Amino acid sequence: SLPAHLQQTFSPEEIQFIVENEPIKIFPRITTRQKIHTRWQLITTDDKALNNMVAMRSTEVVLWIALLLKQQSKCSIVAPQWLTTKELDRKIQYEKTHPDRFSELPWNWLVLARILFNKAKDDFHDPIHELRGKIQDLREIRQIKVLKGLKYLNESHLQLDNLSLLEINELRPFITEIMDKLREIHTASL
Amino acid sequence: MYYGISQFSEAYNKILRNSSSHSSCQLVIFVSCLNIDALCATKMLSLLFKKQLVQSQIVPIFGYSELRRHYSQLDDNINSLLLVGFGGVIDLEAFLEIDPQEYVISFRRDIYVLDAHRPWNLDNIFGSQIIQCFDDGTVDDTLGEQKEAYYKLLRKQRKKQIHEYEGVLEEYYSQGTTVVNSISAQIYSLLSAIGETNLSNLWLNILGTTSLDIAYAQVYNRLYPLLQDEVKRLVKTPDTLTLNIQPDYYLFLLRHSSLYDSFYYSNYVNAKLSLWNENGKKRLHKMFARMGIPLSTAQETWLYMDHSIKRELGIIFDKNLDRYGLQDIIRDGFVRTLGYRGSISASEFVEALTALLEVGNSAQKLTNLRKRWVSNFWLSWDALDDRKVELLNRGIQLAQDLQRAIFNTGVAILEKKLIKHLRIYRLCVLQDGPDLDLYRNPLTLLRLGNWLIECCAESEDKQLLPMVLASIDENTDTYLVAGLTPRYPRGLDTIHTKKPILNNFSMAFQQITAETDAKVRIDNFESSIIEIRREDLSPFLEKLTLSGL
Amino acid sequence: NGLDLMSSSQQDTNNLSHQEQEYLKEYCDLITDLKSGDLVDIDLSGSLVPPSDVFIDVRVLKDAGEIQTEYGVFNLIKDSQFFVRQSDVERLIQQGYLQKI
Amino acid sequence: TQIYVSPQQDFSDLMKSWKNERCSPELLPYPHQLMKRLLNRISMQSQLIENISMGFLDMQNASNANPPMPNESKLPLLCMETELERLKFVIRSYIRCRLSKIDKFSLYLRQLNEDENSLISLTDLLSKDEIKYHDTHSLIWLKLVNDSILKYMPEELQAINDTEGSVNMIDEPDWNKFVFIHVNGPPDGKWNEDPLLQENEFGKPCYTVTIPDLKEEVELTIGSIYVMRYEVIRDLLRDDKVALI
Amino acid sequence: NDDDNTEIIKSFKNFILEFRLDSQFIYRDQLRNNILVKNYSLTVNMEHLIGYNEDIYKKLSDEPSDIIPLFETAITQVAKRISILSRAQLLNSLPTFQLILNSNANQIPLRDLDSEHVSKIVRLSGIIISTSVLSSRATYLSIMCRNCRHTTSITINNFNSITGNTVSLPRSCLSKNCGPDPYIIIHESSKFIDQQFLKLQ
Ligand SMILES: [Zn+2]
Repeated sequence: SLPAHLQQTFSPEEIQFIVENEPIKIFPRITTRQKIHTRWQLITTDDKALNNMVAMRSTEVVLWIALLLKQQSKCSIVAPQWLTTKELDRKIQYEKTHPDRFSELPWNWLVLARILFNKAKDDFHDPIHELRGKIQDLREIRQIKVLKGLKYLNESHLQLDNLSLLEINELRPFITEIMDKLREIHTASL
Repeated sequence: MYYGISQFSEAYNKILRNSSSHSSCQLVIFVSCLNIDALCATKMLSLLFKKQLVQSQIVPIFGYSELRRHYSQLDDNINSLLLVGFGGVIDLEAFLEIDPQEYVISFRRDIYVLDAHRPWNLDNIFGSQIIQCFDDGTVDDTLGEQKEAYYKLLRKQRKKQIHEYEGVLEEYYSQGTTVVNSISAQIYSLLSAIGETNLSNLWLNILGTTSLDIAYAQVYNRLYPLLQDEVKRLVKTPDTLTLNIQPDYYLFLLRHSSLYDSFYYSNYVNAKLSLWNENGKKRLHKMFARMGIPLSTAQETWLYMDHSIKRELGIIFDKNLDRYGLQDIIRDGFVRTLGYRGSISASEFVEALTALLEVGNSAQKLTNLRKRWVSNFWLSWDALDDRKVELLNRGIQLAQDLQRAIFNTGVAILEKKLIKHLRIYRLCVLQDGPDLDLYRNPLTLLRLGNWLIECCAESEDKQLLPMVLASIDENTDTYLVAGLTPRYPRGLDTIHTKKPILNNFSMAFQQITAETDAKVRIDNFESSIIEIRREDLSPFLEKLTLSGL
Repeated sequence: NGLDLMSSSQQDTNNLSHQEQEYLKEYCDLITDLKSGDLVDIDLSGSLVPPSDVFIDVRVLKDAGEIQTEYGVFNLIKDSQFFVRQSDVERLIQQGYLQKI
Repeated sequence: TQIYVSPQQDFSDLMKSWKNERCSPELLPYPHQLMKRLLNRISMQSQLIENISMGFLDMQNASNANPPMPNESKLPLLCMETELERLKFVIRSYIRCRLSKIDKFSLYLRQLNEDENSLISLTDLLSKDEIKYHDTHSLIWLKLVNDSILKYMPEELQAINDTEGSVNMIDEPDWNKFVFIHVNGPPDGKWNEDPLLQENEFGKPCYTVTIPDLKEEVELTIGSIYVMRYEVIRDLLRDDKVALI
Repeated sequence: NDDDNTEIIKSFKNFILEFRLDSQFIYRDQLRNNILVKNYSLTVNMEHLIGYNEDIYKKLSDEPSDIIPLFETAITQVAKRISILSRAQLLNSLPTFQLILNSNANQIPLRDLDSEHVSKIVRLSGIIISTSVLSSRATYLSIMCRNCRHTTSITINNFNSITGNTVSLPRSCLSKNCGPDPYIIIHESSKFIDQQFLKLQ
């Protein structure tokens, strides 16, 4: 949709939606194993796990169902391997020791972090402030590396092997317009 | 009783049986506006019903007329209705013409009245199964005799029984309107019985119980130990939330205003030392000098004021206050701290809330006033959450301003000696002066009257007389009149506290209005506050003088 | 929603030429026509914010009577708060009768 | 498409198509079969939820009886309705974006359609309602502009499709616009059977694309995000080799 | 003697890097935005300083001139930490950052200033009547000797505790048999800041 050129990029709400559209692991509190009751019978998710769950056993559900159950008392989200101090430490060490390559980190970087911090405040094993500070440090370091790398902007192409979602989204318009103008100048010269 | 405390949860379950639905708002709550305990209970209930995802709606009302109109607006789809903070001392069936046979199906739509006033209607309890309430524990013991006559009265020598029943009913009636328990206390008892207690619930319970310190110190002293025990039962990281039992004093915004202004505006010190004339200020300066705090130091903000004397303040007070006899200013209270944001106390927070209720932002003007009151109530409600503090700093500064204005008017009143001492009850009327437009608010008028009655009590007079206070708004040409009961000195023993002083002003007003055709409008939920006409005031007063009180 | 909403943008619409006004009417005709065909189940003039939560707090902004919904009825008393489903009140919110999302 | 492995595969294809269309500077074809399945799916699911809700309502209103058990009753249908709302939002956004795009390039696609040598036909890129939208909107706008201004114009230049003189008035899409891509690789799980990919040191299968203006060759490996002009990448995109972001 | 300075600098750096409201580290973001636009300065609100810890506020209240330079160098340490990559080991054109305070204490009029306010933080207001022209002040001096002819650098802080506060020239040379103070000031390769004088009525 146009609505003042919203037809060219993604709004942060759409990014949050497209991230919460992802599977995650859960630790249920209740049981709904069939009598051996209502069928889940959704259209965009394997209902087999939903129908076949039993308490205190790990299983995989999409993110927003887990969030809805966490709004109730039928859920216990299991954090990924990132969200612990001893992994973020080696990660920040990797960024420090390699001043040219962005560290390996998925597209959903910092978004799952924001959502889990906002909702699942209590299920963590680590204090929240430590993790938030380390994530802030990672954000600052990657921001510095982005500014350092942006200095050279060829008119042909570029490679950004390990940028996450929001980092690409925020930078898309400026970069795109600058290279468009450069390409227009070069093509007009010929 | 209808619902004893030992069965409240069952009633809760009933709501889930009737109102818990998917796409139908089947629960509406009416709240007694311009009251703090009602607001605290409503917040607790809103949180609880947001937990189990029960759809609901909150409706503020001001007068019985609005209650009638909105009840007429209701639809049968509403299975359960809530009323909090009012509606205890009158029969709703005769009020809202409920036909028991219309609703029987059971009686369909249940109504839950939840109030505290003790002279509450006997028929409204024992005669109706449609209307049903939460007794605080009053019927099981106190009403052990009154219900017998009602049950009996619901061959020429049997008239003695009828006479005895009529006498018993009359003796039960003709008593003052009083409050003996807090709504939030019962709500928190239900929460504890269920198992949903936490820090927010404890904070709201503390607010509700401490909003009554001004007028019902007996209730406050009865209820304090439970709060203390409950808060005992339940490195400074930026997410600390600490509740503490710290010493605190009867001081107006001690932790947000300078200590000098705190002593100057504190009502108890005012009453004890007569600060409205020069000798009071001289004694205050003598007290400050003997304490040893400089007059330039004591006029600094509490944050920047010296750390060493901040630490030593307790010992300084202990060693100095004895000569002036103000040692009853020291008490034990609650303090809430949130990380690095700062510190706050219950008294300061409730004063901020009260001021925010007071100030914020013929028939048409009255409606406009009654609607801006509801708007201010909702603003105060939104101010509760911890995500907003700019709606609390404003409240604190407005509390400072309102207390200054009240003091400025009270000094003028006591200087002009407008307090006329009749044979039975004192009287004073604010015919003309400054800032009269502020006193159109009943709560502001009650604050002024509370200070006045404290000042009158803290004298050598040995007569406890009811006080009548009146105002004027030239736009409507009407007098707003409120009746006030006498109060004992705060530093008094409990032996002379067998029964709190009752309030007969509501009964006197209703009797005079029934026997004469005055142009009054009695619609406040507080039945001791009425509106009267300027030309009608004086004869009315005469009647009140000549009537039996 | 292609209804021009003269009851409640600009009030007079007099700042538009007559040709522009008839063009606007024709475009409203097309807008009404488009959703009447194969896409009747989906309102093309709905919201564009992705649905993120199911239960939200709603505070009244203007007074009215009572309004029915599916399986229930909402009475629009002046200046009250609702705890209702998100996917019911977006139409009213766009109309400007509800506030405090 | 020809057949569905599962409705979730259909949903993934729909979401990928929406993402591709949102950032594309050129109007892409129309995936009829996907929404053909999806609309029927939505109708059937809505019928089921309405039926079960009506059953609960009429068993509740015929007599008091027993209210539905709060467990396994509210949350399942809540999930169904919220998922349906989410899917409706996605489809609405896709359709509105396509409508805006066909708003922009109306005259260009109209002038392309009448070309006999043009192998691309307007029927495939657009749905029937989109065709009627285009033609009616074009006629309305032409009528408005003819009444307002062109009535006074001389015979020489009244036409609004002139392509002679100084400036042409047909807005071709900008094929050279720089876009963000993600090299997904071949859709097959083998991801090694394409006759296009090559290899470099340390393996790293890659595709070699060439730019005529710069007379260069650019290497694209799996798992790397690039910033490349749209013109050289149409074939890989339409073959689902690379996914835009 | 150095241990106290290290502890104080560490405490101030911990305050800068650890203070957060809601979900925002305010001062770090302020530093980033300031460095981006070449405004090497930071603003501290005194209420936050008091709320975070009271002992640091006490130390700032007791001896302002001795304490402020430690904070204004901890700031530049943090800025170097969070703006420049170590690259496993350049320009480094970052001078000492300026510290600016804001508070809401009780105003003190001009005539109430007396001997008891010496070396204390005070707040006051007035009217500006006359302004002097700008002037230069040295902060990093290159010093060269005549006989032994060696180079040295002197670092100058602009805060004065005692009236003198200045090491004019070191006595004797650094190690033969030079004079009392055979040093000269190398004007090139030095750093200078700007100073101005104002009058209040
Ligand atoms: Zn030498």
